[PDB]
Amino acid sequence: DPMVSKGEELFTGVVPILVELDGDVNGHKFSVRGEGEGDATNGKLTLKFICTTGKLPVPWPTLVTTLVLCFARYPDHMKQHDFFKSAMPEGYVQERTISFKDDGYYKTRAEVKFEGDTLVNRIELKGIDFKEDGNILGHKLEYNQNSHNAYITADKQKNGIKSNFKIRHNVEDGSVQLADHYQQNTPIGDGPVLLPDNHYLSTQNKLSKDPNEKRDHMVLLEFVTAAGITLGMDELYK
Repeated sequence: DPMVSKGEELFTGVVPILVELDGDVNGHKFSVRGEGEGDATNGKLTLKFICTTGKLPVPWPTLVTTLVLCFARYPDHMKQHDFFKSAMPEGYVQERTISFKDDGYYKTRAEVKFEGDTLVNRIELKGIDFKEDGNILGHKLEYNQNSHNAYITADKQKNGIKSNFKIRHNVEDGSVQLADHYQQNTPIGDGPVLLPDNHYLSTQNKLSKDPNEKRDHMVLLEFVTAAGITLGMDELYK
């Protein structure tokens, strides 16, 4: 019963996901709604995102990180380091600044929590100080997303975690557009959470299109795995 289950127990199987993003950039108010499911046993996300307002005013890849780290696959010997599931069901706030080098920034604030059986990610995004003919507002980014590692550290005083990492967006002119992410997460509720030792999350990501979809949209297949703490295991094979 997802209404009474707690923490990692809510993630033993496939969980429906709903993503709602409200955004504002360069005079364009836009909304994205995503639906699909996640499975923390293999780290798999299958999600389809639709811009319900019309054309998306930024490239889809630039929104991937904003659009559910509770579905990361944490190895057994790292289960004590999984802050994201520990905060469930009441959830966590995830806040970022995403600075596009030589261009503008996104400010994002999201709440990730269970509503019934569904894991919901609701985001407010503002875009600030973009170039009208830069790589973002000019739609000059390739439709793909590289694999990344994002290092997670605890912030005990704030009862949460932080991460800073760089996303590399391929540009149509053969260059790379860097997106520097600073991130904070804090529990919504007062129940104790797991505060992790340093580690990282490893991603992978396939972007595609639904050949029957007329709206501006993104189909995403994404796998997320926690890693980096292995010494105790490695010692077993010496």
